[PDB]
Amino acid sequence: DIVMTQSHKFMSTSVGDRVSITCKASQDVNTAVAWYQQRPGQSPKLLIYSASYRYTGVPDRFTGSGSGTDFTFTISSVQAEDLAVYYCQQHYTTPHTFGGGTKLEIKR
Amino acid sequence: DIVMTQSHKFMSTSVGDRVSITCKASQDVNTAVAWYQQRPGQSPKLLIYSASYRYTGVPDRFTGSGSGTDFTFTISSVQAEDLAVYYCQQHYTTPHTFGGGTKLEIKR
Amino acid sequence: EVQLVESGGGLVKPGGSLKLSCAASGFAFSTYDMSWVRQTPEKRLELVAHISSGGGYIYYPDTVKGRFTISRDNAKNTLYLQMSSLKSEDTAMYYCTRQKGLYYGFDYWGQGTTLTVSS
Amino acid sequence: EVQLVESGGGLVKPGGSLKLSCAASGFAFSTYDMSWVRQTPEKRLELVAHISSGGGYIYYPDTVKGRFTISRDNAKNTLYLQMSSLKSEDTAMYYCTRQKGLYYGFDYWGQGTTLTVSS
Amino acid sequence: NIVLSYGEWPEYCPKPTRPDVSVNRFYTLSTKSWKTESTGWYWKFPDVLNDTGVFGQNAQFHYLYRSGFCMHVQCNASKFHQGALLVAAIPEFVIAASSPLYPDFAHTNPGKDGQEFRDPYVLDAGIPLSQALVFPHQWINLRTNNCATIIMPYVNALPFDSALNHSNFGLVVIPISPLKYCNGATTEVPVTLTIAPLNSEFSGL
Amino acid sequence: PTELKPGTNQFLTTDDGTSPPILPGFEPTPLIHIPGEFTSLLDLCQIETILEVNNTTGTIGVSRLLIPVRAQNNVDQLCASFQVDPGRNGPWQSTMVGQICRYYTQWSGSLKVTFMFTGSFMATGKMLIAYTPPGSAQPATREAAMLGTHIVWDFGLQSSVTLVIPWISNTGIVTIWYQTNFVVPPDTPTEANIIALGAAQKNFTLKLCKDTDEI
Amino acid sequence: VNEASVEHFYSRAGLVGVVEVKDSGTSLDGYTVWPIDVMGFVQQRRKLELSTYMRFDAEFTFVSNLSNSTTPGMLLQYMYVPPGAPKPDGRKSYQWQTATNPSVFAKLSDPPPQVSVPFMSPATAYQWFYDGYPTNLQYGQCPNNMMGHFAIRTVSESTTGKNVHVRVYMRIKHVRAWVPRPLRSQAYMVKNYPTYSQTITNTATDRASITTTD
Amino acid sequence: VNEASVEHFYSRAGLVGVVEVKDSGTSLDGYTVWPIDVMGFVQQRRKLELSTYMRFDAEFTFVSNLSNSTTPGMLLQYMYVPPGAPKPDGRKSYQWQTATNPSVFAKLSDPPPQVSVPFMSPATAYQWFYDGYPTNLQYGQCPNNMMGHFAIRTVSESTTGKNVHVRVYMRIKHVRAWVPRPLRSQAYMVKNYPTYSQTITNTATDRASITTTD
Repeated sequence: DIVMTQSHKFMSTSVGDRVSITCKASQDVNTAVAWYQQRPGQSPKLLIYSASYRYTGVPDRFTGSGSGTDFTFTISSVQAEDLAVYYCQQHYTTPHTFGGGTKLEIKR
Repeated sequence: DIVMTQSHKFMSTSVGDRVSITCKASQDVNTAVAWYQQRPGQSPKLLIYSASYRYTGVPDRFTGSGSGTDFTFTISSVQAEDLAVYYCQQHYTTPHTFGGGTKLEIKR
Repeated sequence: EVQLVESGGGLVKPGGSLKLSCAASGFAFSTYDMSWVRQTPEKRLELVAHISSGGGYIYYPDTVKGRFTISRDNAKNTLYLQMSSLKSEDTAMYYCTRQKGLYYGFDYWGQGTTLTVSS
Repeated sequence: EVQLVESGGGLVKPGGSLKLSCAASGFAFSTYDMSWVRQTPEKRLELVAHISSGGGYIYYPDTVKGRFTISRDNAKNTLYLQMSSLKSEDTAMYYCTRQKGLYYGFDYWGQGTTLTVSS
Repeated sequence: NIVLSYGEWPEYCPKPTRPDVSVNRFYTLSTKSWKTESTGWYWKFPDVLNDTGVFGQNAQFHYLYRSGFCMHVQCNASKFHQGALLVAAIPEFVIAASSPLYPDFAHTNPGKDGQEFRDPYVLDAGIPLSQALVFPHQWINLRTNNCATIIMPYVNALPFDSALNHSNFGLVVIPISPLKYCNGATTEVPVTLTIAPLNSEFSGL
Repeated sequence: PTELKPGTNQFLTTDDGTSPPILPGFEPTPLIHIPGEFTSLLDLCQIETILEVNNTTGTIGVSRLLIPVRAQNNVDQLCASFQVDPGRNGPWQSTMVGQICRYYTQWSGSLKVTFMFTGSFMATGKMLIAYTPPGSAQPATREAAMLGTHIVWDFGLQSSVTLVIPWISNTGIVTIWYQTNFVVPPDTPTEANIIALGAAQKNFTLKLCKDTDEI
Repeated sequence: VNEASVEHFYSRAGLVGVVEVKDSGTSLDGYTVWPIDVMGFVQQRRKLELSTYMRFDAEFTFVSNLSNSTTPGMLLQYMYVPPGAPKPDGRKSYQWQTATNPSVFAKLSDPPPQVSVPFMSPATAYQWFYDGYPTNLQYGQCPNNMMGHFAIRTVSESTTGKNVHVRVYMRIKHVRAWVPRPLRSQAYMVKNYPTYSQTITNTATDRASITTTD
Repeated sequence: VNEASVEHFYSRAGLVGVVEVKDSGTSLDGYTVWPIDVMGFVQQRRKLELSTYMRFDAEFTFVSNLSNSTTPGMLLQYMYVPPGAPKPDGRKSYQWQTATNPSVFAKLSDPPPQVSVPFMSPATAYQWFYDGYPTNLQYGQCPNNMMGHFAIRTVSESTTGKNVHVRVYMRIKHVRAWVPRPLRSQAYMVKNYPTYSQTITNTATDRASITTTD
């Protein structure tokens, strides 16, 4: 398989701030990656897939970029609703594989 | 499509100074890019197209450079007439796409 | 709009077999590939099974390979998962998802149902 | 020197249709490709339509595709845009531009005319 | 005097029954009145004979048939009337709809009473009329000849086909030069038609 | 032991080559006789098709096919005229030969133009049909026309008449003059209508296929 | 006199349609299916409706390359789904193999593939005009003209980043035409139906009077 | 009437099996051995059991490429181990050379290799059904049908980082069939034995009553 590892199990920020998360690929995945939003006690939603492109209906403050083995998921402006666990995916080949998860921290 | 994003919605400078703006490409555009001058309440003029080359009649203090996905538009010496919104274009493929715009600030 | 519901999940003892059934409404159900995803208690997510839109292609990961079976019926708008020989690590909550192809990201996710393997 | 003027723009209610007409003087008008560009109230700029110099090729973006129509007459030195089924986002000011090819930058821009879709 | 369509005589195709006998008799359809304002008519048989006579008794109860037609159109008008008609038999005649979406079934199979053209200039098939002479045709010119006769053989890809679906061809009568008559003359010049199916066959009762 | 010439791997759009059968041992459904087979376009040019000589502004339709002729209380007048180029835009666009000569750069050969008279059986008159060679302007008045090629066409006797034009290469004019007044007994419609039919002769030929602008 | 023949008149090869796989960007599917439509372009359509019945064998060629007009070696599978057999669901669907579906494996580096389709119809000839119903959407539809879908895919295993354009050329051999038909004056509205616009267009371009010429 | 012949019925070439070397990732071995199995796919198996005895020469082709469907030049050795000779132990084993093992050296860049195997069996024909024991695992096993293993390897010297997929096509020539056999209704359980599931499946799909039709 091909392992997608995320650097930070936790990150802290506050409202209005800007935070960006990475993802690291076991080998070259080309541009195929996806980022997920799992709110506490909820089915994880799709946000951004295949490097920059974002799924229909995702608000514009959610952005992502990268290529090759090094990826990034950028939040322009943090809000309250933004607290949840994030995951990065590899759809480059079968079987698909998910990252370890990343949880935001809003410190007031 | 292919999105051209500009880093800064605003930049500040003064007369005689030197300012340079970037542009960022969603994928590899080769050298095709163009930079526009939109003065307030006016039809946006063409300045520099296809990386370095500049259109006929554009003054020499306007320069640009780059290649690949990372571009730059350089003003050697700022003057008063230089206040306006700038845009970067992708003519690499159809459909064409414009950047979000960048507005100068002269602080006296 | 769209509804993905599932059933059958619940406590079970080792070795048993259980049929998780997913039902969908609000879209044309023969035009989308489908899949199952289970979330371990550590919240580590992993794939379970995959089927094509019209039943052409069916993919299993190496761990569950041969132990499970997946099938769907375009007439009943259902997605069935037949799974047997449950070991310890087979406990997690199972989501019923939807895709437009192999490599597209999963857009929808069922509310999910738990599964538990214990004495 | 060169003049690009346009007309027809003005307030209109949803569903209507309106013909923006651009007229040019000061250059040979059959030797240049032409295009329309609209500037949203956020000043975000986007393409509208494109036609070749001699009417060979006509390109529409995916959003306006099939909803609009563009045409030109080399005898009248005019560029006509037939546009119908106006939605909310179709309001912006429309510029009449000029090119030497597909991929050349736009050198000239009409003074532009506004368009508004509201009850 | 007579136009053999495409230079052939209809013939049998060497168990299908050959009725002969009473399906070889002439049938006289109702007489259409050609006014000064009137424009066009068309029929599209095998349709017209589906209800009438013993023929319709064959064509409704048989799953397949082969046939050929001899059609005769004549127009009685005194010598003080002018005007001319064009009579043509156009195989595989598929009509269309105008737009500001398909033709209503009354326009596809009119029946024994024919139908009026909506746009005779384009035939309402989209093709121009000026070129419609490429099909077998005859001129009825009210100062010269009052009769037009055509023999159309069986033209179709398959050897046999059913009467209730594929209508082998159609027939048009278009008054290309309108009718004018001085005051007091009879207002309407009648047009009549006669068809006598040749060498018919049927199978699959 | 061979060598490869400079033209090896090009794919030439008009290839006239050979290709592998995709389904060997497959049996097409065999032929049966279908009447009407036409092997060459050059027969279609030889059948006559109604010609639009009218084609004026606001003439609507199905009235464009026929030229009006009436009693004009004037002895010598020009009824109608049209130039003889089949390909060139104009009346001949409604013919057949007019259309399939838009598909070829060059043509040649003689043409045939036939007239009918729709008027009532009682009517009588004389039309002078005159043709002008391609290097000259159309005649002034009939006294200039009757010197050239012409045929006097008489209604009461002859109801259709044919004028063969000698030659065309890749221009010429045919005019229709009133020779005499249009004479009718009482209680008769006073105006007739003449229709024209164009066609190509046997020696008409085509060259150098080209796709057309009609569409 | 030899360029007026129906055989020469339909001769030359032309562009029947342009199809694209696009497995790289927002659409990752990775294959495409292209139902054979000879009518695809209104120019090729107007020359066919000249004749009502015609019987011909076809010959195809696929000219392919990336978005750069750059052609690196990477493998393609051109499959021909004959009329009456099921279509591929997804890029891995088991239909891509079977037996009876004839396929062509060609690298991009090679000169273009070429292949020859026989005459597929049950009836002795095609029909471009079929009156009457097949048994109002139905009116005038030939069920028996379907020639097959030419499904394409790129064997390389998962998610290449390369959108591959491909062009498809056709040429008609051994053609035989039957009863002729006059050419179409009115513009086309939709693909499968003759329906013509309300407003009529004249056939000839008007002039000033019945008299003046040039 | 020529498409019902047994010779045409088995004709077309098809996919017998897909094998992979995978020398790059967690499995570094660097070769593979693929025992020829014509029964590989249950579709090809059901058409063969139609006839009991059949005698045919085979012809093979190997379509190969990387995981990208990208085919750079790198060398492969396709060896054919005839029935009754020892198999290669490891990528360097001395069996890879010998003499009697016919091999095919083909770069990936080249169009696919192709080769023709003769009829290998001692008996005058193959047997797809052999009653009785070869001398209960043994019951109904033909020892004499083995056709050889087609071992493959990549000559390039040590640990390339490239997993190389390869597909193998077969087509049957000169076929001659003997006593016919009825087709199989029940589903298959395992490869080498007819054994069928307990629960029986009907041959025809049921209807409402002995009377109603449609």
